[PDB]
Amino acid sequence: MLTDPIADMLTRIRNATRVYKESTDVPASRFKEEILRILAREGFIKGYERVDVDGKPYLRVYLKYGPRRQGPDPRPEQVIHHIRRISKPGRRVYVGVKEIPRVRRGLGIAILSTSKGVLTDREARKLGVGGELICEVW
Amino acid sequence: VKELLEAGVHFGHERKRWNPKFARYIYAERNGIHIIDLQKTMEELERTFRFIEDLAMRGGTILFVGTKKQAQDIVRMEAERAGMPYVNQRWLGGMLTNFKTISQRVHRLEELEALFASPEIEERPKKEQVRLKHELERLQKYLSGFRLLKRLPDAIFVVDPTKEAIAVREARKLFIPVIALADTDSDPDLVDYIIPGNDDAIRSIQLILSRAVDLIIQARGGVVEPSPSYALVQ
Amino acid sequence: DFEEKMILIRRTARMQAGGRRFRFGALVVVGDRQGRVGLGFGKAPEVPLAVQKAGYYARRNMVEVPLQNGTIPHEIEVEFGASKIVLKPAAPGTGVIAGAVPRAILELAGVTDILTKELGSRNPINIAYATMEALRQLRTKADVERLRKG
Amino acid sequence: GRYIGPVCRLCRREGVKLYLKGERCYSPKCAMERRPYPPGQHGQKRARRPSDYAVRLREKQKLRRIYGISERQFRNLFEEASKKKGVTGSVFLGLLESRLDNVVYRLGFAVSRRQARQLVRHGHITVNGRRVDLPSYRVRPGDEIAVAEKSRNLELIRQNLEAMKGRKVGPWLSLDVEGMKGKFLRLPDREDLALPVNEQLVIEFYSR
RNA sequence: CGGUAAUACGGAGGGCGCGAGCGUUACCCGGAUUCACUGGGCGUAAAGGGCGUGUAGGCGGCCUGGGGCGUCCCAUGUGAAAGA
RNA sequence: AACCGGAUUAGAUACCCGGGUAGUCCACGCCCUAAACGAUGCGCGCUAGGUCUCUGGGUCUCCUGGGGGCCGAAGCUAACGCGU
Ligand SMILES: [Mg+2]
Ligand SMILES: [Mg+2]
Ligand SMILES: [Mg+2]
Ligand SMILES: [Mg+2]
Ligand SMILES: [Mg+2]
Ligand SMILES: [Mg+2]
Ligand SMILES: [Mg+2]
Ligand SMILES: [Mg+2]
Ligand SMILES: [Mg+2]
Ligand SMILES: [Mg+2]
Ligand SMILES: [Mg+2]
Ligand SMILES: [Mg+2]
Ligand SMILES: [Mg+2]
Ligand SMILES: [Mg+2]
Ligand SMILES: [Mg+2]
Ligand SMILES: [Mg+2]
Ligand SMILES: [Mg+2]
Ligand SMILES: [Mg+2]
Ligand SMILES: [Mg+2]
Ligand SMILES: [Mg+2]
Ligand SMILES: [Mg+2]
Ligand SMILES: [Mg+2]
Ligand SMILES: [Mg+2]
Ligand SMILES: [Mg+2]
Ligand SMILES: [Mg+2]
Ligand SMILES: [Mg+2]
Ligand SMILES: [Mg+2]
Ligand SMILES: [Mg+2]
Ligand SMILES: [Mg+2]
Ligand SMILES: [Mg+2]
Ligand SMILES: [Mg+2]
Ligand SMILES: [Mg+2]
Ligand SMILES: [Mg+2]
Ligand SMILES: [Mg+2]
Ligand SMILES: [Mg+2]
Ligand SMILES: [Mg+2]
Ligand SMILES: [Mg+2]
Ligand SMILES: [Mg+2]
Ligand SMILES: [Mg+2]
Ligand SMILES: [Mg+2]
Ligand SMILES: [Mg+2]
Ligand SMILES: [Mg+2]
Ligand SMILES: [Mg+2]
Ligand SMILES: [Mg+2]
Ligand SMILES: [Mg+2]
Ligand SMILES: [Mg+2]
Ligand SMILES: [Mg+2]
Ligand SMILES: [Zn+2]
Repeated sequence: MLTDPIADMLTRIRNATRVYKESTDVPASRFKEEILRILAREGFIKGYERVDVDGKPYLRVYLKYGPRRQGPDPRPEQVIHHIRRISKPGRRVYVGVKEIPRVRRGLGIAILSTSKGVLTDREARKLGVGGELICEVW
Repeated sequence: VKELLEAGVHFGHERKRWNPKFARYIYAERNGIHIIDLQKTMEELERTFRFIEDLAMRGGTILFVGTKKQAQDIVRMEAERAGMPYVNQRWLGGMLTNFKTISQRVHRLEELEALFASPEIEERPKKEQVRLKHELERLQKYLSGFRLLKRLPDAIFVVDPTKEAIAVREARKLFIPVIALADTDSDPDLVDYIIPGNDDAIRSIQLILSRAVDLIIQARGGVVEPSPSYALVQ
Repeated sequence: DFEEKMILIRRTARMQAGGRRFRFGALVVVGDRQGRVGLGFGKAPEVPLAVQKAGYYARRNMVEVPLQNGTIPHEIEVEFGASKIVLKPAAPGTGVIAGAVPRAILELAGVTDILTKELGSRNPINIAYATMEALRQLRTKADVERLRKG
Repeated sequence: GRYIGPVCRLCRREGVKLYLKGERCYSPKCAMERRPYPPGQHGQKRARRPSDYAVRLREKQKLRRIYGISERQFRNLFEEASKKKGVTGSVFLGLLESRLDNVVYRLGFAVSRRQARQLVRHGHITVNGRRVDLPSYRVRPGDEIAVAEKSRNLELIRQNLEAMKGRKVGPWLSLDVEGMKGKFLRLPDREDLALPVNEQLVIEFYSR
């Protein structure tokens, strides 16, 4: 069985971008969907859309990358330089609203899951709530 | 300055030694050979020749580099048809990064030529006469096209970025843009402006380079007759 | 225009019949204190020539450092081999709190306030290399904005 | 008990003129005139490229010796600046500048730091009407630093003030020359000090 | 370091560092990301159990609904004085 | 193996040669070690290819599963190397 679907999705994306794949499919789950909504909304991916692979529902994540570069290693700079699962099973991480970090001195995001929905660290701070620290993206 | 029906020559190459990164330019596998997508080629050809005309009518130098036994004489003639320097016999380690040092060898070439046009050739002993004889011979073997490079080229044209990758490494490193004729065995990521097609098969190389030089001279307004290289087809 | 400061010089003897025969290694930083640094490592049979080569290589291989008020846009770690370098921005009135090696590099970058830790292997060469790559990876709010614009 | 001994030798060991001698650090006898090399037998020898530690050490000494202070009070003042709000670098300087002996020197009451220290020690200094004999007394802004009228008739005070006529004073200070008054208007800024000292190097000497 | 030129021993001249103190021993934390929660590892450096089956425990795919135990928020009482 | 001889050798408590008991084999019961090695725990998911091979299936230049090999993308590693 898949042990942690979210780490699996984070990683599907990580690997996918490391070889500069146009898209990548991840098994559909509402919570995953709500994550991809934050990635999209924050400009980390081009977007996502629901799809059916051999009858089973998935999410096509369309990733984005920077400009093709100069002399050797023309490979573009990454948009998602770093994706890390934080609160995994068997070691859970919940933060109060004053425990919510500042990711990359501002330039990254910390996806929280709050009782008021899946927020970024900014969204969840200005909403005045904390919750489970899902992952760093930056 | 274009072509459409050139599907009559250049369809595909390289049965199954492909670079997977070339997959974006492949049409299908017909009779166990990779056939290159025809329309894709002309797309990359527009984007490549645009850069060519721009760089040409600006006045830039282009290094034409090809060592394939298929492309030797073609590179020679088409590079002479333009005012561009070429590399024909062997691409030497450092021709770009050691360009100073390699340039010193062209100074020796010119020096021995000018001492061979002077009456002093027989002023020196018979044995040194044979020695310097050999020096001029091989110098004029390797640097016959590299001769006229005064500074580092503003562009590079290669006919197999796989076999000539030692050059592309140096053009990359010094940030010189790289134009390439690359078939299915090549890594397209390293080529800045690519023309996908057979690196082998003289028939198509003569077309591609002839048209390219034509566009070159058309940028500067020196309109030229058909290329003398068509008689190298047979 | 260009200020250079030297990191280390070493003896690096090599063996041969009859005895040893040594090269000389020189690590040199070159910076303008304006956000441009460069690192070069030369080898030569005499100390000075090796230092020369190191400076010449330092002017190649240059790095544009995005200073924000004499400090850094964001904190980064970088692993070079077994050497990890940790850079963290510092409010003014802090100084360069760094090892000998990254102190030299950061100073010639123009960084006047930064917090630093060397970790893992503390090798000077890898610690330098790791500092440089760390600086190559800095990104401005402008740069991130223009990366996620689309 | 502060450093007491030959001073124009530290002028040399620092490499910069130290005006602790007061006058004669101006007349070409300072021994920084025609003897800029440090003291000792090996002074005229070629000095080795100092260590990174050596640099911050000589900078801290260069400042410490300038104000004429033990290491103890020096470091306690520094840690005070490290705790206080604001730039540690300039806060420290404002604090050293706030020493009553240093103010006395700075107000031109004394030729030198040391002389200012003795003048304070012997109670010749008034602060807001009160005698204060501690060279370490922290002057606040708005404090009137006067001369005890007991000593106003003394020839050393009239001697120095005589040369203070028309001499200009620091932008954070002001003095009345006849009534031998003076006032600490505000703390000096970095730019208010000409101190040939890099503060960052000192801060960086205490990070270790 | 010292087995004949010792900046390492002993003295002297000189210099550096602190200064009514200055060094030494002991002990505690630090450097030590060297017990690694933050923050380490196990092919050859120390480290994969000789192999399996399986008990306890750990961990758990997609949808919906109840609850609200963990989780998060608000108010409130408490958190003595000193110390900070 | 041990042991009895013959040689070799400075010696020969050995390598070499002639013998030879346990044991090596069977039954049943003990013993529980090992360079018991991939010096690499198990399960799942993701990440270029090319080539040799064992064995299924297919509309059988080939496509598609499951094993066993060799090169090698991205990446990892101190390096050697690892690399569906
Ligand atoms: Mg050659
Ligand atoms: Mg080919
Ligand atoms: Mg012919
Ligand atoms: Mg790494
Ligand atoms: Mg490591
Ligand atoms: Mg270590
Ligand atoms: Mg930048
Ligand atoms: Mg402060
Ligand atoms: Mg003022
Ligand atoms: Mg500290
Ligand atoms: Mg003697
Ligand atoms: Mg002696
Ligand atoms: Mg000796
Ligand atoms: Mg001695
Ligand atoms: Mg000693
Ligand atoms: Mg001695
Ligand atoms: Mg002495
Ligand atoms: Mg005391
Ligand atoms: Mg004591
Ligand atoms: Mg300890
Ligand atoms: Mg610890
Ligand atoms: Mg230990
Ligand atoms: Mg220990
Ligand atoms: Mg360890
Ligand atoms: Mg071993
Ligand atoms: Mg081991
Ligand atoms: Mg095992
Ligand atoms: Mg073991
Ligand atoms: Mg669940
Ligand atoms: Mg359960
Ligand atoms: Mg529910
Ligand atoms: Mg509850
Ligand atoms: Mg409370
Ligand atoms: Mg209290
Ligand atoms: Mg025997
Ligand atoms: Mg015998
Ligand atoms: Mg023997
Ligand atoms: Mg075995
Ligand atoms: Mg493991
Ligand atoms: Mg099982
Ligand atoms: Mg295989
Ligand atoms: Mg079959
Ligand atoms: Mg098996
Ligand atoms: Mg297989
Ligand atoms: Mg690699
Ligand atoms: Mg391998
Ligand atoms: Mg797979
Ligand atoms: Zn003086």
